[PDB]
Amino acid sequence: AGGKVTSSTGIAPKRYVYYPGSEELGPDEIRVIACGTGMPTARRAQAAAAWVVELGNGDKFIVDIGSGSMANIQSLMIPANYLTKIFLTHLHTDHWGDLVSMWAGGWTAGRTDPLEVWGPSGSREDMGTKYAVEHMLKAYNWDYMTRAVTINPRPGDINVHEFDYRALNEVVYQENGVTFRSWPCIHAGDGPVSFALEWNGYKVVFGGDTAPNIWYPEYAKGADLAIHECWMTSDQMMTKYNQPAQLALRINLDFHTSAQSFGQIMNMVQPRHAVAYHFFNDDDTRYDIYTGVRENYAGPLSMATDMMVWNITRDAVTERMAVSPDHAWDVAGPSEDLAPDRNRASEYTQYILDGRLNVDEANAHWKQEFMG
Amino acid sequence: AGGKVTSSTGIAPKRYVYYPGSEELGPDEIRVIACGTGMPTARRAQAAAAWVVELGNGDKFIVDIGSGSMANIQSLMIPANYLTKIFLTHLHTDHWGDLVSMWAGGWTAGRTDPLEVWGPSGSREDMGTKYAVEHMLKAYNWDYMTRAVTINPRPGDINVHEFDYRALNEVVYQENGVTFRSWPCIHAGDGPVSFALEWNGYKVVFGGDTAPNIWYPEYAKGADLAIHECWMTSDQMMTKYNQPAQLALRINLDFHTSAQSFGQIMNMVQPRHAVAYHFFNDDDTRYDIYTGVRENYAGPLSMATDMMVWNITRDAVTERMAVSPDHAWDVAGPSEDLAPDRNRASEYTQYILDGRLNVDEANAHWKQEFMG
Amino acid sequence: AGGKVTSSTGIAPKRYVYYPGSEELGPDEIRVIACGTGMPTARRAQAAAAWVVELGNGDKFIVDIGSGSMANIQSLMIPANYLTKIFLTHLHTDHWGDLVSMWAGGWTAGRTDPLEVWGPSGSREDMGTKYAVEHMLKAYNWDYMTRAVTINPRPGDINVHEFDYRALNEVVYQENGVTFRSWPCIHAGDGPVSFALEWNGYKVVFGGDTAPNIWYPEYAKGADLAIHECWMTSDQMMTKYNQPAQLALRINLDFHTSAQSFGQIMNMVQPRHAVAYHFFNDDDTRYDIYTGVRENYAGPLSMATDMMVWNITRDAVTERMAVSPDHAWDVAGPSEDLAPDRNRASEYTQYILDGRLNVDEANAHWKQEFMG
Amino acid sequence: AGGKVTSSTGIAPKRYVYYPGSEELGPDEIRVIACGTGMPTARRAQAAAAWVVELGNGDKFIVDIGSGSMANIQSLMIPANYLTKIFLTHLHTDHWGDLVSMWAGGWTAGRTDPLEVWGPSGSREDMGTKYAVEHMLKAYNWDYMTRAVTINPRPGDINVHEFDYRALNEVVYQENGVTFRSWPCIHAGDGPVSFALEWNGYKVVFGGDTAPNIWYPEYAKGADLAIHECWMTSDQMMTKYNQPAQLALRINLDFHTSAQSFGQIMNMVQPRHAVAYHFFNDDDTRYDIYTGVRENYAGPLSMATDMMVWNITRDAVTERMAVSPDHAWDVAGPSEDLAPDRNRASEYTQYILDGRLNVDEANAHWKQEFMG
Ligand SMILES: [Zn+2]
Ligand SMILES: [Zn+2]
Ligand SMILES: [Zn+2]
Ligand SMILES: [Zn+2]
Ligand SMILES: [Zn+2]
Ligand SMILES: [Zn+2]
Ligand SMILES: [Zn+2]
Ligand SMILES: [Zn+2]
Repeated sequence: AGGKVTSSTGIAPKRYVYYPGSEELGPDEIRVIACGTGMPTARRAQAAAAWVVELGNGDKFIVDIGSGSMANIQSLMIPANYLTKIFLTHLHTDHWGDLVSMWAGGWTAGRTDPLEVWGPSGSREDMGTKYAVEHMLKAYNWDYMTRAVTINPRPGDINVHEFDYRALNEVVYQENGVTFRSWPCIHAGDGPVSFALEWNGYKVVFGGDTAPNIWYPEYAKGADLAIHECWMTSDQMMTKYNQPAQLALRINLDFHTSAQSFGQIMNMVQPRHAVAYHFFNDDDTRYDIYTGVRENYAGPLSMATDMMVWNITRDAVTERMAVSPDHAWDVAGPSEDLAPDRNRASEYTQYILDGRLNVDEANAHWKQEFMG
Repeated sequence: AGGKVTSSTGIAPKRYVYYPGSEELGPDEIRVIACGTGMPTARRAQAAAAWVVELGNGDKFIVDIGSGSMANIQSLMIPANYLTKIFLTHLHTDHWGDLVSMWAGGWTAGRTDPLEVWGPSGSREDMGTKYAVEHMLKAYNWDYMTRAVTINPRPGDINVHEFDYRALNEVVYQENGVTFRSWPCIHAGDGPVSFALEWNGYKVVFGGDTAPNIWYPEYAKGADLAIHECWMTSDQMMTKYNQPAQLALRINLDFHTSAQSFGQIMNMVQPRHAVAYHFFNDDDTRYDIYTGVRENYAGPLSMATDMMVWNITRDAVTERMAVSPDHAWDVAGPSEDLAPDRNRASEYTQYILDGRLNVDEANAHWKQEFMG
Repeated sequence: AGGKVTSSTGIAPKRYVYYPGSEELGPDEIRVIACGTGMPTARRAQAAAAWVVELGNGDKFIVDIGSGSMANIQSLMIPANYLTKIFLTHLHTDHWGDLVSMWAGGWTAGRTDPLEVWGPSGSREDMGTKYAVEHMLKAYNWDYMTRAVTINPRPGDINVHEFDYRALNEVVYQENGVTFRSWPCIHAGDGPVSFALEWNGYKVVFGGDTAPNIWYPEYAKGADLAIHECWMTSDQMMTKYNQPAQLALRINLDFHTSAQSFGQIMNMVQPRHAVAYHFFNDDDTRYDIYTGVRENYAGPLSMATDMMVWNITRDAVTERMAVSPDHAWDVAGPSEDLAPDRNRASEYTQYILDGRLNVDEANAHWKQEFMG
Repeated sequence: AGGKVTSSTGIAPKRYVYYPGSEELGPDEIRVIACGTGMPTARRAQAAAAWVVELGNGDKFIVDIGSGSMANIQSLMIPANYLTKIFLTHLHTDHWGDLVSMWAGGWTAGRTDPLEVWGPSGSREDMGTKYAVEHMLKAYNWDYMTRAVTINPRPGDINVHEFDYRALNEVVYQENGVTFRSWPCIHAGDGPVSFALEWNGYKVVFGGDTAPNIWYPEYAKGADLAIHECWMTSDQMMTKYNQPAQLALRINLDFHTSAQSFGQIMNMVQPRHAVAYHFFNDDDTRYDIYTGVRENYAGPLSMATDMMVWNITRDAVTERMAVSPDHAWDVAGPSEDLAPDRNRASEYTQYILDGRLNVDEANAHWKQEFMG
């Protein structure tokens, strides 16, 4: 498997696994990493929905950042300054729960710029992305204020770009040769969208969540990589959640995209490569889902799980697994020492600072060796 | 290792690892599980701070619920309706980041009662837990409002019990023979606290985060199990965070509790068993932290990592690892049907319902087979 | 998932994963665990072929014990004295490589009876199981003779029960109402067999390795659980091994059982449950293998991987995953202390015993403390 | 942690983990990977003893190849033809049990040259390495003869270089500017040795197994990397194996090298870096073993577990963890395939070949697609 090894002390070429941080990205290349593929029910094997897109022109994007996904993002060895642009398909916790963790961790770990967040509006102000992030920053005000005591607050801001969720395939970002368009999803209530990323002859579609709709098959047509929700079977709903049959059947027809519907949809789209996600990917669930899909779609398919990676180039769309460090660490970026705002008042009161314990004797031994 | 097997077809007794869901809790026993032991930097091997406490009277509490920790809590096979009470030591993201995932996950998992959260005030209103949780719920208003259309909203409520952070070892909870007391910490800014849980002659101490203070040594004294922050060494601050020598030194003295400070503290406390946490627990980090602690403390010690478990009985405090499913699922509890509230408006507009794709043909096959 | 929980302090019933050592085996129940499902190419995800069968009457058997598999066998928390009976399908390293690990490990771990091995003859004496194990014992004579100085040697014996590979579904083992039968396979050269285990109205078939043959579909018929070789695709041979097309084609026709052949076979057998094994079970291999089977077989199917388990009862054959300790330990059983032999010459010469370094000083401190 | 990233599309330099196959080895550099660190008791966390050594001149050696270690060796993406030279410290199953898996899997992984094995004599012919390997090859006669019909059998050979176990520090290998020296161990019976590898001004010492001896501290002096056995504490012997105190005490004096003896030895040796191995490296064992080493030795130390890696340079010896694929595959080398000799007997009878099942129909469909 992998490229032929030509040499005893050299590097193995075209490796059968993707080791994050080991492979340069070609100027006509895209890398997409599934940093979460699961559900609002949490699990070590699957973080909630998250995707990292890396373009050969050096731009990077996170599309969705659900609960748990930061552990996988952080295993990528990408500096925090290269991941400042996040697109949200919808405001479910399994699609933006870890925004706070990228916000606070990336700032404790030297992001110098503010985060930038694109997400949809709702039917009214309290149902949209601008309200959502504004209240998230208030929810975390203690964190924000205490950390801004010692770190310039500028990376602590979130610049929100809200767009009309009703818009049919309209441009929502246009920068440095890169476009995103959105269209609507049919999912729990008005607001949710899917995205298409256009750059340099490629199209990458992030379906978010939806029941099957008329918009996706139209605006996703001919994508290099087409991502779409694909649900657990009605039999699995009966077995895993003890649903009675009526309600089990309806989940796969009214509320979600069935495996058989996902097949219908990607048959219409004819992408280079289709990606099914948002099911629990276990030894007793996956096979009936892949069969549901094969009933109607025959093209190349990935059955997504965490740390699956796609390399998009002119000749091929290639699926591999990323082999990344469980014991992850922050990895430094180029950026320069950004200064705290020393007008910032302390958030301690003297009542608390009065309780400091004297540990001089306990610490003298290691201090003296370390200062030596 | 473990209890001796007595029969071919029987159960292996006193198993050398804890398999969650497989062991009865006796009436004079406590089980504590580390569901997060790490940092604001995410990694698959260590979720951020979270502790599950189970008492032999049937009460269960969560103390802290940091980013990523829900994946570990969910692997315990405890119905979400048994984990409704949550204690927060402070409002850093690595201590309450997964409250949202508990709130949303727990409600798709059929929690039927509101969450109940105890945490500290701050030095003004927008720095305490009541303000934080109230704005967390607004931040997720789309999630809340769309979910309540389909699921009775009573479980989607959060009753916050905000207590005075300034109070010195006061009761913040007292029910069914169980007491929680709080005292302050010194950490980033006013608000953070440590807890002591008292029940049936046991005392369990959850230190949260702090620089060394005069209160913990006094109010944790004699604990069966005492947990306290234990920082990565100043050499590791240089190696890993390429810090200059000066700021590397000050981290372990001013901002955080060094391993040597932790040993001094636990030497003052004389617990049956001390627990060091909140450091990256790796092959090249753990041993110098251990050595620092042993400079000043000789008693029983656990170097925390995720899914470590302590069983506290009259005769012993035992450390084990928990071996739990990575492919976790919600497990059902005994509660029942909440009679959904009819008085909730749909959050769809006709404009979005009009987009539904006809998928009758694609689904007819599985659909007619299933309806057997 | 799993049984409904009834009690805060109780055990979760009918758990959705199998924790080895945690479940009582009923009198009319069988448990089968895949302790290896892989190839002669090694890999942490998949040990080479091995199966553990546990019967409700207390009897346990290993069928195949390939390289790597003892790590999975050891995770089951089953005392060494309960696993003294081993059946080999054939004499490839990936089917008996860890026999020597069981022999040596289970003797240093208080096995007190000799191992018992059943395996096939070959066309001549040096091509059968008796010859193979006789020479395995000679290969490890240093390990044998040195161990026998300090441990009673009786359990270091291996009693081989060689049976006629040519026989057509004839008994090779009969004891305590348990029968094994053998029939031939077509695999590299004369010798390899498949087994059926009969007990208490159950039939479990262990296919071993073969190209498709007329015997398996006839003699496996109606099995409760039927295991058979199922090969990676001819396309996968070109991608993964760089086979030129024509050789890749013959591999799934002449030498191995194709996924499509596997499905024909199981269509003829009509087992209550089929098991495909002995392919690399990866995110980019498994789905086309499963499609292959489903071209011709529609019944219950497991795509085996390591630590998969089947529970066989009158009502159901259930597939689960086993969640087992990675940091495994031997667990003691109810045997009795066996007496060493003093008619045993030391394997040391004075030349070596004279090399001992005095270490009394370095060991003084711990030594004094331990003796109180 | 690790080196500073300088571009979005480029390669993370001096990575904090070692990804096998991702890094150039320099002309004055050595890489050592622990491919097994455990015991005769099997465990997924720890294969039995094995070491891979990659020299900057491009030579590679395996020192010990214990049960289970080939899963770790195969994760290094090194062509089988580069790993033909194997040194054994002694003939316990946990130091050479996976030789048969290197012999058989390596040969089908592509090795074209014989294996070459160096190991000690014993006190008589039947206690030596030559006898051991000649009888291992007879044990796998069925595998060898059946495989050799389909191949040139040249790679199936194993040439043994047996050397006297009694020799003090004498050359047993001297080739291409690499030297190995052996000297004796005190372990179970006459015969075990330790090795030193010298190349290009560096020295690496593989202790194997021993009770403490006068030869290791003399001939290992000044090593860049010194590896020695270091046993679990006597309290751990009582807790984990239920040894009575007296027997537990002696295990760490008479039979094995205690943690404290290990520290004295490494104190005497003064290596650039010491490695302790051959203990169960668990959350509840490793801290008491480390402390034992630290009573007597305070130089750089590694507490081995599996897939620990050392890079040796002039200016440093860096410990890292390797992050390698669990779903490993063979990787092809330059070595080109050879001409057989149309002259070996088939091992099939027509009795067996007449049992082939006609699967033409079930396979015709995929067969057609493939023949494009
Ligand atoms: Zn959603
Ligand atoms: Zn979702
Ligand atoms: Zn904090
Ligand atoms: Zn914290
Ligand atoms: Zn075979
Ligand atoms: Zn095989
Ligand atoms: Zn040994
Ligand atoms: Zn050994």
